[PDB]
Amino acid sequence: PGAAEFAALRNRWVDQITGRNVIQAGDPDFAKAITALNNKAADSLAKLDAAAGRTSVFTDLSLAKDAEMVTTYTRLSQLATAWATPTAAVFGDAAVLAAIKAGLADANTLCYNDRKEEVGNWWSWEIGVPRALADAMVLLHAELSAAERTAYCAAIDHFVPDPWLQFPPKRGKITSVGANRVDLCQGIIIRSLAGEDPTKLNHAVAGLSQVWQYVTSGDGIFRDGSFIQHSTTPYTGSYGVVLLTGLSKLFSLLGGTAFEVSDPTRSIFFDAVEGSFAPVMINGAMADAVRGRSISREANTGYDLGASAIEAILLLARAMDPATAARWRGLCAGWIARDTYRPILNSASVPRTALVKQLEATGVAPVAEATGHKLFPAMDRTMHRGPGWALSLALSSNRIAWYECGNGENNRGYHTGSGMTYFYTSDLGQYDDAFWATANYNRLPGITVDTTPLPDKVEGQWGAAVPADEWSGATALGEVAAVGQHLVGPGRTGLTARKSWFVSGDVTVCLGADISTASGAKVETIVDHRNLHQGSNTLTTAAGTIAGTAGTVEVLGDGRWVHLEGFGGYAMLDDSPLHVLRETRSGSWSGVNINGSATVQQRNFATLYVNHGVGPVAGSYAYMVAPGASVDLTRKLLEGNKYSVIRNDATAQSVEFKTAKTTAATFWKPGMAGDLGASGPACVVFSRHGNELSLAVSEPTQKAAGLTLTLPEGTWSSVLEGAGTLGTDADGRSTLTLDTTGLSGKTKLIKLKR
Ligand SMILES: [Hg+2]
Ligand SMILES: [Hg+2]
Ligand SMILES: [Hg+2]
Repeated sequence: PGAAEFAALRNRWVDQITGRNVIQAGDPDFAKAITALNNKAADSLAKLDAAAGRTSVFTDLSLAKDAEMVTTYTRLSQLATAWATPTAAVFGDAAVLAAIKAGLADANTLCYNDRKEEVGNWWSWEIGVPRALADAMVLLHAELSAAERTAYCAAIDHFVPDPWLQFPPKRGKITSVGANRVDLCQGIIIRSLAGEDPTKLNHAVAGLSQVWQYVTSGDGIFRDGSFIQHSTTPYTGSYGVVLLTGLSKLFSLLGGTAFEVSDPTRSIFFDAVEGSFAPVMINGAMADAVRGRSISREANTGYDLGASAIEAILLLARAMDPATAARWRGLCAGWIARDTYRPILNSASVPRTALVKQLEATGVAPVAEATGHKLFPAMDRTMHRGPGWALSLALSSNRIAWYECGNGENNRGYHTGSGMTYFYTSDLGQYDDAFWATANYNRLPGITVDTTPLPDKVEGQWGAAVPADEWSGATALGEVAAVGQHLVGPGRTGLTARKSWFVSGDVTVCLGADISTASGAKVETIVDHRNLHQGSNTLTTAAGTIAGTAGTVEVLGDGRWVHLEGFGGYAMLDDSPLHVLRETRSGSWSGVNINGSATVQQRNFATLYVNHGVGPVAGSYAYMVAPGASVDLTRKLLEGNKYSVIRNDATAQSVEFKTAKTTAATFWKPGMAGDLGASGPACVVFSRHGNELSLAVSEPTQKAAGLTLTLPEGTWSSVLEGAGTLGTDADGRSTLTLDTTGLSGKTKLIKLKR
């Protein structure tokens, strides 16, 4: 392959990034996209430093700050994009071209060149600048000199000699993985188009393959669909999206060329659309639980990330077999149609607009989010759905960090892994409308929490980023899931708690046991901490209303239920007092992210909690949540033994669902919970149907070779489905022995016959 093939690829890349081939005359969304492009370009031009011997390119960006050096280069690539977009205000404009070139020249001379060693964040030098600079080089190819292209390739090759690796030489270089691998490879692939380097191009394409190879520990994609980055953080929703975006663009660019991605194992990446990404998409937003430090970003939200995922999936759909293309497009049409809160076309690029219009033209119907349970044991995350709600649980364990912070971002997120219960609903903005600027980071929904204040950036014993806990894990059978977390508190307080969740098609039962701490501070468990936006949403009880006065906490009656207007119901399953607080909270994004704006956001919250007191001894809680329940349905929750607490202690926690005819349990120690027993740590859900017993079981430590259940519901003679060995115990009970070697927390489904 030669000059003609490289010119075609540069032109394909310019087509992709401008949409110049696909702009529709008179389409109002394309018109708004051209406006947004024009407004940004004009903002950047007006901010140009026009001075002789200027030491910056823009008056508001310092080249000595590595982040602002990146922004200097993305502004320049944006300007070059606009300059190349038909109908844009600066399209083909000579003065604008001159300004872009002078900007690239001066940034190189002053800062970003092959004689400069990196200072500050490696990512700026190796990913931020090279992707932008390379785009600019490709957009401006006809206008840039041989000398300019040489200098700019020399700079990129100096900082990124091999995109399979990262870090400046001073540091020891390590293998780049996941999102970083994709981004490094992208920068080199586009630079290789500008410099017509097939050797570098081919190496960089080959580098992509590692990112979709299954792993069994640490960074990457797991067979259960989990995606981990930063070694110990669930990351499908942010880094996973970066990966997804870059691959979509690169696969599209190279397709049907001499450089096309032909690694047949890329099917693993395609399988991740449904296996990894779709289950953590919620009405257009990536779940906060799988987006790590990005929750602290005012302008990199769950909806921003979901919209990026949708763009990518639509782009990838073009190359798939008909059935898969249609399935992906139907998933996307649903994520778009249900999202009336941040509609995808508002502020969309020209390329994104084109893909969303293309989707609308297929006539593919929106696909609903399926009810039920999607478990991700490798990353300590579960998803659960019913009509009108999605529950996302955020756990932590000896595999999964309490939280991830860095670069000034998410330093306060230390409780976000302490058993959070995110209930996503038709309140589409619940977690987006300045939630992370205003929420009480010590009273996040669902958590158990030692009230000891923790410093920003706190770590555990000996600098540990992961709790040395017993296990976190889950299983599910049909409509019911069992999830457990042995919580070890962050910040060396000595908090311990056994938290479990039993989730049906409608209601979530939350049990807690064995709670104590070493700090001397009171411990709380948070039934909810719920954004009311600017509302005065009523809290209704058997006795009338509660918490009518902001700032004055009240204790619930013996009615034991409370309904929150606009949300649903809560009910207590023990005698713990429930404290109910209506509160107005304020904060700026600058309080949670070094880059956040100073604007103060003020939001109303409803906060419902149990106080375990100071020095609890085997403290406990038991409550349930009924998203979408009316007042009348909430009043009825505790009637007729519908939700039965079978056991709630340091041995086991278990609930029977009457209507579902299903029982769920977590075991901490060998023992019985009602008529089910386990020989060690386990999650179990079981249901009898006539002469058959169905069970789901997991071995949640991920380290035991075997597990034996003592079966409920009498005698069992045969194993119809799944693997396992029946026996009988000393008391005449049937037992089921499982070989759990290497199961990695995955569920075994078993069906037995009488
Ligand atoms: Hg610099
Ligand atoms: Hg070059
Ligand atoms: Hg941290």
